Amino acid sequence: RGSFVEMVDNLRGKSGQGYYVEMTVGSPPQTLNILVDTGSSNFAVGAAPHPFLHRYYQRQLSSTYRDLRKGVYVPYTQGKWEGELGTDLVSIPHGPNVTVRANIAAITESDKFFINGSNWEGILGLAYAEIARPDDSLEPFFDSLVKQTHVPNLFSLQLCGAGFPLNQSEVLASVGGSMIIGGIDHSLYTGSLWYTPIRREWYYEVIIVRVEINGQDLKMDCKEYNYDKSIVDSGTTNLRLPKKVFEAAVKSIKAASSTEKFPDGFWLGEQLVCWQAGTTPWNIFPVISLYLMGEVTNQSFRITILPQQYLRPVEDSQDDCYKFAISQSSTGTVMGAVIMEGFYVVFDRARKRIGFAVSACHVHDEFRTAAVEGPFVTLDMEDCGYNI
Ligand SMILES: CN1C(N)=N[C@](C)(c2cc(NC(=O)c3ccc(F)cn3)ccc2F)CS1(=O)=O
Repeated sequence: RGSFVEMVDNLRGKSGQGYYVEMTVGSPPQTLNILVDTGSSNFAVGAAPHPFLHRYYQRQLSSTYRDLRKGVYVPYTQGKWEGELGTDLVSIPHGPNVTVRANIAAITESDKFFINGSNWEGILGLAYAEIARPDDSLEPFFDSLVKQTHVPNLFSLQLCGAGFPLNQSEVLASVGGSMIIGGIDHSLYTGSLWYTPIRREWYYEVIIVRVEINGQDLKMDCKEYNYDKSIVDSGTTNLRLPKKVFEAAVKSIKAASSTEKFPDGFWLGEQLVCWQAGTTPWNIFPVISLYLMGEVTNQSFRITILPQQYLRPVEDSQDDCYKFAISQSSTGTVMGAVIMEGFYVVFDRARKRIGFAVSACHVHDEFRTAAVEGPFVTLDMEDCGYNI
């Protein structure tokens, strides 16, 4: 049974541009669409006109706005934002029926931060205070929500990829998934939930202990899979792998799919590949299994994804086109939105663990499905974690 009907289907979006939830800020409430981001810890909202924003937070119109008299500059590789810190009353209309006083970074200037046509105006960083900007004294939203209300210290995400391109109108009219705040909705997954420990509370850090491509062991020292960390990040599109792991994985995926040759640009995630309508040869592409440390000593479990997760549908014609959604990283493994689309993911902060189950909305075919299976006996799993 599904016990969180009020929160089911409260997300919209897609892997290319992000999944967002409606929120309100200020008095009277100002509605904004906000990116759900498990890879950052600031609640940061557009607060000044921008060519890609149709609306923004207007602090002068909120009677409950409190100015913290402090600026913040946040540069990323992917862009940058500058803002002004304050607090205000915040609600999630399709969430728990509560209003909390939370920190808000009011974005006044930005570079390559906002995405044209994404339909979101801010980011909800759901990770821990350690990585909050400017520092860990800026309490993240979820910490405020738990402290001020009786909402349990857990949230869960079901990101739903359509399996085909959605145009501007369809992506606005379509349900993109669910963010269950304070619980688990059992209608969103099939099979069992398997849990991996949160290694440390900063990002949602986990430990990968084995990687297979179509059941063939990638056979690298497991420290390589987590060099320099492995995280679960709804604010990244792709599955991102450390350089050496990416090189080994692409070699293995090319070998498994060798009956068709794809240009170098496809494997670089830059160029699309197209097939005649309905003829995508899913079967030539391998499944990918990531084994994660279990909660029991010397036990692991695996999550298996299909090419329907790691090939991202894009518009070209009536052809079915895709981009390869696995890419190289110099900051560790990132299990991004395309991986999360295969699973219902439970961020059980209270028990310092992350749960995975097969998603009721994952894209598959009649021959293969995504999977979450276990247990497997795995020794010296702590050695897979990277230090320094
Ligand atoms: C990886 N990153 C992350 N998790 N959060 C940040 C806040 C971020 C995320 C986005 N996310 C996105 O734009 C996005 C796009 C498609 C998706 F499926 C998910 N997220 C945009 C700006 C930004 F600063 C910083 S980042 O280092 O870039």
